[PDB]
Amino acid sequence: EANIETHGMVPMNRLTDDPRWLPAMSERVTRMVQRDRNHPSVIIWSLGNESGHGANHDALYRWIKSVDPSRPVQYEGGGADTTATDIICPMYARVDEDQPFPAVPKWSIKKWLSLPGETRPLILCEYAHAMGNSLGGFAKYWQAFRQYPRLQGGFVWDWVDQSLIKYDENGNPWSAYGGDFGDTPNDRQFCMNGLVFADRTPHPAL
Amino acid sequence: EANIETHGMVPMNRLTDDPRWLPAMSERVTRMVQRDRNHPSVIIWSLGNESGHGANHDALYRWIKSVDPSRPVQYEGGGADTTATDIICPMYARVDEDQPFPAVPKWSIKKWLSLPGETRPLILCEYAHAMGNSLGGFAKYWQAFRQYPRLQGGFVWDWVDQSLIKYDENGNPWSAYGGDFGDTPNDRQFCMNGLVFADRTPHPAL
Ligand code: NA
Ligand code: NA
Ligand code: NA
Ligand code: NA
Repeated sequence: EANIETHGMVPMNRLTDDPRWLPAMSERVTRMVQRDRNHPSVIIWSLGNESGHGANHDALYRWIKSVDPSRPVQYEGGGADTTATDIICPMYARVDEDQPFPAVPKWSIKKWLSLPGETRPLILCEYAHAMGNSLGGFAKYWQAFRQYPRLQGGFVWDWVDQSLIKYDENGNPWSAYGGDFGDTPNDRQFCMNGLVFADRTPHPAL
Repeated sequence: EANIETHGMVPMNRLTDDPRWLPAMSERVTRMVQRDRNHPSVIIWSLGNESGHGANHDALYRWIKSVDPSRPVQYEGGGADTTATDIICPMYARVDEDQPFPAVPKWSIKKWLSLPGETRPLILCEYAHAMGNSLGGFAKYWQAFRQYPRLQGGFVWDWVDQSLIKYDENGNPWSAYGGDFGDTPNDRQFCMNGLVFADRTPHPAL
C-alpha cells in the first residue's frame, strides 16, 4: 500500500483531486511498485487509504495496471467501488445491515455484490474493529464468506495495539496511549485496536 | 403461460428435449402469443411449468423474442436460470438458506443474485406455499424484496383452494379434496393451497 492518506482534509479528496499534488502522489505509488514488484508474497497493490476519490487515484491506478498487470489494484476511498479499484474493498461494511451515508454508502456486503452492474469480488480492507473487548459478531462474517463465492474474505483491524511504554515514579513500566505524553489534541485509547497487546501477548479475541 | 407441463416424466425434460414433440410444444406457445399479444396487462410470457430444460424450450424462447420483443420471457424449469429465461424465476427458493440439490440447486435468493456472471432480475414464480395454516416467514421475503433492488418480488402459491363440493346423506354440502371421488391414486389435500377458500372466503394468511 502506497504511503498516501489525507483523511484530515475537508473534503477528503481536496489534495487527491488536485493536479498540483499529482507529482507528489505519483512518486509514492511508482517508487513502491519499482521497489517491491519482484516479491511473490505481494499479490495486490493499494493506492493508499482514506483519501477520498480524486482524478489522481484514477491516473495512478492506470499507471500500475500498465506497468504491472500481474497484480490487481485496489483502493477503498470514495465509497470502495470506484473506477480506481479492481476489488470492492469497503471498511466496516456489515453482513446484513446497510449504512446509507450520503455520497459513500456502506451497503451490506451481501447486497453490495448484487447491485446492478456490479461484477467485482468483494474483500473488506478493514472489518471487525478489535478495539479492546471486541470481535462480537465475527462468526457472522465467516458464515457469509463461506456461503457467498464473491465474498472472498477481508482484513481484520488490526494486529497489534499501538501503545507505548512509560515508567512510573518507581520505574515500573506501564502501557500508555493518546494524551499520556502531553500531546494535545489527541484521540486517547483509539490507537489500541489490536488482536494482540503491544508485547505480542494475545487478547481473548484472537 | 403456455399450456405445457410434463412434471410426471422421468427425467422431467424427456419430451421437451425431444425434437418429435417440438411441433406439439410450438403450437402451445405460438397460438398463445398470437391470441394474447395485444393485451396491455400481459407483461411477461412464460413457456410453461415444470418440464425440465430441453432444446425445445430454448427454441420457443427465441421464437417469442423474435416475434414479440416487447415482453420478457421467463421459464423456471431446469433450475430457473437457464438460457430459456430472461428472469431468474425459482420456485420456493428461501431468503437466506440454500437448498443444494444435484442438477437444480435452489440457492438463497440473495446469494443467487451475486453468483459470477449472473446479471438478471430475480422474481420468484412461486413462493410462500399457502397450504392450510401457513405463510410463516412471509415478512422475511418482503424485507428482502425491499432491501435488494434486483429482488423484484414474486408470485405466492396460491390464490384459491382447489376443493370440490360433495353432499352428505342429508344433502349438506361439504368441501372435498383428493381421494373423495374414488380417484386412485391421488394426492389427498395437496390441491388446497389457497389464500382463500373455494367459495372465496379468506384464510387468515391473506
Ligand atoms: Na467466498
Ligand atoms: Na484506531
Ligand atoms: Na427490489
Ligand atoms: Na398443490
